[PDB]
Amino acid sequence: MKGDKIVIQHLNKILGNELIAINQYFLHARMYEDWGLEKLGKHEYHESIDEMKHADKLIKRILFLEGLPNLQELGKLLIGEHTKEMLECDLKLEQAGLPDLKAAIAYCESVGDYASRELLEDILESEEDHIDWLETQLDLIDKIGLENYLQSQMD
Amino acid sequence: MKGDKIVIQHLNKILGNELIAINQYFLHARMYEDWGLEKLGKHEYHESIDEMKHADKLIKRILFLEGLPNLQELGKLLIGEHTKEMLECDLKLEQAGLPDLKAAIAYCESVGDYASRELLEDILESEEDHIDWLETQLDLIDKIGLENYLQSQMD
Amino acid sequence: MKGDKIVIQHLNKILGNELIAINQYFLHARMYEDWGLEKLGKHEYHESIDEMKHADKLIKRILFLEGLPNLQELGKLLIGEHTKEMLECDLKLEQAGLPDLKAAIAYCESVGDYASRELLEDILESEEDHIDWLETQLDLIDKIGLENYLQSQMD
Amino acid sequence: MKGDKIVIQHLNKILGNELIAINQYFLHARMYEDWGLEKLGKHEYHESIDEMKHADKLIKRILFLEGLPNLQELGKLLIGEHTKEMLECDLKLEQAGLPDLKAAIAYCESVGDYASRELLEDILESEEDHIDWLETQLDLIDKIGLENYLQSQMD
Amino acid sequence: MKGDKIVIQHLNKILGNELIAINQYFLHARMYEDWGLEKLGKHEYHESIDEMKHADKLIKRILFLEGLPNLQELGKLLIGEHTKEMLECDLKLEQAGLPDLKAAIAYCESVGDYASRELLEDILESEEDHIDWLETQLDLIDKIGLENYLQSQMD
Amino acid sequence: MKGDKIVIQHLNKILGNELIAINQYFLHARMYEDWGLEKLGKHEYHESIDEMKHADKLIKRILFLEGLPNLQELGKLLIGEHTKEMLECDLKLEQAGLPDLKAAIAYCESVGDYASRELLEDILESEEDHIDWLETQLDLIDKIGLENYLQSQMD
Amino acid sequence: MKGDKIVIQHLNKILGNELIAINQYFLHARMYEDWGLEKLGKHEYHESIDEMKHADKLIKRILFLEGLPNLQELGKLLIGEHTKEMLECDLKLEQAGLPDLKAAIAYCESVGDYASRELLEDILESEEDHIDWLETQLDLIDKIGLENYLQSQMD
Ligand code: HEM
Ligand code: HEM
Ligand code: HEM
Ligand SMILES: [Fe+2]
Ligand SMILES: [Fe+2]
Ligand SMILES: [Fe+2]
Ligand SMILES: [Fe+2]
Ligand SMILES: [Fe+2]
Ligand SMILES: [Fe+2]
Ligand SMILES: [Fe+2]
Ligand SMILES: [Fe+2]
Ligand SMILES: [Fe+2]
Ligand SMILES: [Fe+2]
Ligand SMILES: [Fe+2]
Ligand SMILES: [Fe+2]
Ligand SMILES: [Fe+2]
Ligand SMILES: [Fe+2]
Ligand SMILES: [Fe+2]
Ligand SMILES: [Mg+2]
Ligand SMILES: [Mg+2]
Ligand SMILES: [Mg+2]
Ligand SMILES: [Mg+2]
Ligand SMILES: [Mg+2]
Ligand SMILES: [Mg+2]
Ligand SMILES: [Mg+2]
Ligand SMILES: [Mg+2]
Ligand SMILES: [Mg+2]
Repeated sequence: MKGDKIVIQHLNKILGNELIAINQYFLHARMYEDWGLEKLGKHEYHESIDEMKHADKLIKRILFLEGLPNLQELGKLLIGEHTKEMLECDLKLEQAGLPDLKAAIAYCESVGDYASRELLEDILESEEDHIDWLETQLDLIDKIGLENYLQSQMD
Repeated sequence: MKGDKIVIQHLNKILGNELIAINQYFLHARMYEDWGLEKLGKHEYHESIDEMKHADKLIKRILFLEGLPNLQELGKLLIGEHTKEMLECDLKLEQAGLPDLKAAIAYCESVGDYASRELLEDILESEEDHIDWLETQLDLIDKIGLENYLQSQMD
Repeated sequence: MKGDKIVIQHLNKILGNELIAINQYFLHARMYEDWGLEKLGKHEYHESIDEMKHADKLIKRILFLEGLPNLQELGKLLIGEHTKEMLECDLKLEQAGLPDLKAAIAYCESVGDYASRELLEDILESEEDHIDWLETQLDLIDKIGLENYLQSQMD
Repeated sequence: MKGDKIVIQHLNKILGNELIAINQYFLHARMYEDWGLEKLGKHEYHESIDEMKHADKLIKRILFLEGLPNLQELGKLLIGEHTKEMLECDLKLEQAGLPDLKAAIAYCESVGDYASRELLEDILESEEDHIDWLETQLDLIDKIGLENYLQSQMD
Repeated sequence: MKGDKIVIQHLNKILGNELIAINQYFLHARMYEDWGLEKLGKHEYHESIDEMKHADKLIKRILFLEGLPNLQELGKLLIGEHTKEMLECDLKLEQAGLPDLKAAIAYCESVGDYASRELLEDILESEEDHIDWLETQLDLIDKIGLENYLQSQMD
Repeated sequence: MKGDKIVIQHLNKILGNELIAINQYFLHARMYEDWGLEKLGKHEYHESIDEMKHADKLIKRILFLEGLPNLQELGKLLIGEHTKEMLECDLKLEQAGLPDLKAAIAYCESVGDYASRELLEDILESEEDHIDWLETQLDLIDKIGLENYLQSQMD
Repeated sequence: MKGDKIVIQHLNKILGNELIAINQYFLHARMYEDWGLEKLGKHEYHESIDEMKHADKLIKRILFLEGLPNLQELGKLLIGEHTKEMLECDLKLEQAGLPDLKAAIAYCESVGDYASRELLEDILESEEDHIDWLETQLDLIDKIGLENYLQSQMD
């Protein structure tokens, strides 16, 4: 079904952000795992798989609207070197993506592409959950201390 | 069956206390939950459903005694900002209420409303348990330390 | 994540509404239960837990948006003395509440707080169903008569 | 297998009636359920489904006989405003059809379409059961009074 | 609950379209099955049912909104003579109604009937799925040839 | 019980028809089976066991009516050499028999042998089904092509 | 454990190749599925999930050898517009990656990094299966024909 050209661009924009979140979280995930931070690793891993599913939904939607998904452009990944940093990189990421999503949702409303809007709304709801977990981890670190926090993430 | 007017005034009195407890603990529960303090949040949550059961019992008792339950008044809520403060507020709350319960059990005895006395006695035994747990946490905080005590409340 | 101050203000207001419903429906529930009107008390009981869930969702959303939930203020409960009056009071409360829900959804739209909009929409759809049942009963009372209606509610 | 032009003409006619029954009963079913008359609702709902299986039987027989089903035209639709009237309108229709079926069975006999006859015969027996139930409901209203009948159709 | 006259007017309009879908899909389904194309028949049969659930949702909304469902008027019916055309007539219908759903959701939003909106919203997502399947069948006919496509729809 | 002499002559008549069908379909079945046309062979096989059941019914009916079943005469067998021919032969066979069945049902009616009429009516309804399937295959052959139609009959 | 700088450069290179395939196979996969070619889509999907696992194995190896996995560089994706081209694009990828794996294995052998060589041999064996499958589908297309091949890929 022929979709809106500008709507397809927003979708590709959102898709671009997702592909980045995918590699960054996967790498981070395997890093925690490599440090012996199993709990932290398993959670970062799922965050990765979620982003993969977001990418999947977007791709399918774009194909349905008769557009061309763009998996060719990979933006700058924000890799960290230590836990507190990695958390803050994922946070910067998730945040930087909110303006694009709300701008995409707002555009779909304006052109009557309500299904795409519901799609982006779901993903959005999911992005706010990640942002929440992340903030919580950072607060937890300041509350119980890096040593205790990292001990809690082993196994 | 028409009950003693003063006994019902007492019941409504204690009822207002519980209603406060309900709100205070539910907010504290969602706050812990929100800070990622799983354990604390779960306990405070139950303490809350507990107070609801207490309120429920009094309501029924009042209704039976042919009085009018007062779910209209809600006293000051002692909301803490950080864990130790929140625990102290709940303890202070559970203690300011005991005198009233005892003054009520004492009264039922004086006018022979033995059944209402058994109701309060039960609510009472629970209250000394809510207080027991609370006092325990406060002492743990001083024995293992806040950071350690918080850490252990995470999962 | 810091949310819109006006959105949180809206949310907090709706929270007060729910808290009112909880108490009103709970009293009505125990009253029906107290008159031997099992069916009615059972339903009213559920309508009450429903409102408790609503309140819980708003609280959590408010906390996430980093605001202070208000379990403190409690509005005027509309208590009835007889079945028909009790149904009216509840319908009245559920209706004098919609304008606020809609004014809030509309607001979230204006500031792009789409996730809060979804929260409100859900409880909104639930509210129209509470209103449906209520109206359904009121009309029923006039179709089969009060005596028959009450009889039906006993068992 | 080419069948008699006139036999198919009857089949087509019978079919229009079913399509009418379908919509009419479907509307009464939702109306009943909208008023809170579960018992009446479910029955009208199933009767609606019954009429759907009837139409389905005809469409197939017609297609097989190499004719063109006319799902296009829909005749008058006796919609009622109250139970009593809705029950009567459903009985008028359920009767205004009998002749057609009876008339169609006689026709099939005269031209040797025995298979079409037995098929109609079946819808015919079923229709006499839609009528028995309807006439019974109306009589019941007399024997126990409207408000009583309704009270029975609630749950 | 009294709803907006214009919103109920849209709902009523949307409802007519579904009733058409129901009949057109049901006829095609029997035709397919009559020719021996089981797969095609089974799918049209399901799409026929889907449309019935759509119409049922509207009817309830309309009744709840205190309007009068119009099961009476039935729009024209795009009947096809062969698969290729039958598939096209069904795609046209699904597209000649998509705008209405879009036009209705926009209306509900402008007058605050958020509940009706989410209801149309769903039928809408579903209809984009009916359309995706139809477009796919047509494209498949191209890529593999009518004879192969039909051969694959047999068993 | 002594039956009508003409009714029995009819029964024996139709009986001879079935016996032919039995042989024709069994040979056609083993021929398909032999050509590796699994599906066709299986269907033709059942159509054959069917005709056996028909013959069985008539035999019993004749025996009851106190007549002598004639399994002695066997008419011309229409054996095809290739698929389409075989289908046409079976169709031609199933059609030359219908007039006789109808002429027999008609006769039973005239002499009041209603039970024998029900027997024929059933055999009749099956016959229009054997014809339905056969006509379907012939049309499929012309829609997807012989090679394609044969291919699909292999497994 | 510190690994050989060049072994790591090789590992990073293979990783880059895997990362390309992931996206190419995932886009091709959703494309087949968007066209209704379920068989093909499901296969490409799995081959894509395979590359993901491959990349995962390398990421881990690299982290263990204390190097920095590079998920930032993304080579040129070869995306086709129709099945045959898409199959040829993936085959080209696999082939263009074979030299690099063999080069890497050979280097690990020259510096005593046997565990890294073992890992690579495994991925190598997996890559020859993808190739065998791709070459086979292309041959299958020549033996039976695009129309038939595509039909076979439908379900
Ligand atoms: C007049 C005050 C209230 C009364 C009498 C009341 C009573 C109850 C009762 C008896 C239950 C059943 C619990 C069980 O035994 O499993 C319940 C459940 C619950 N209450 Fe309350 N409640 C009150 C206020 C509140 C408030 C203000 C909140 C939130 C701030 C709340 C939130 C809940 C929740 C979430 C549940 C669990 C519901 C579920 O089972 O899914 N309640 N309440
Ligand atoms: C236009 C108004 C119609 C409405 C509102 C309606 C509604 C429904 C609903 C809600 C169901 C049950 C769906 C499920 O749970 O699976 C149903 C089933 C069905 N409908 Fe309709 N329908 C309509 C018209 C028709 C017509 C005109 C036909 C035939 C031409 C038809 C034939 C059927 C059949 C065969 C079933 C399945 C029955 C069974 O499984 O026992 N419907 N319909
Ligand atoms: C174009 C980007 C990618 C897309 C669209 C994608 C999509 C997916 C999807 C749909 C799944 C299934 C999710 C589930 O049901 O659990 C999956 C699984 C997985 N992905 Fe990705 N993925 C991508 C990139 C990656 C990358 C870059 C890696 C690793 C560096 C990766 C590693 C994995 C793993 C390990 C699994 C699960 C494997 C298993 O099933 O055992 N993915 N991916
Ligand atoms: Fe995401
Ligand atoms: Fe995210
Ligand atoms: Fe510790
Ligand atoms: Fe208590
Ligand atoms: Fe307590
Ligand atoms: Fe509510
Ligand atoms: Fe409510
Ligand atoms: Fe009927
Ligand atoms: Fe009927
Ligand atoms: Fe629809
Ligand atoms: Fe549709
Ligand atoms: Fe036979
Ligand atoms: Fe036969
Ligand atoms: Fe690979
Ligand atoms: Fe590969
Ligand atoms: Mg939504
Ligand atoms: Mg926070
Ligand atoms: Mg009493
Ligand atoms: Mg035919
Ligand atoms: Mg008969
Ligand atoms: Mg109503
Ligand atoms: Mg398409
Ligand atoms: Mg004998
Ligand atoms: Mg290490």
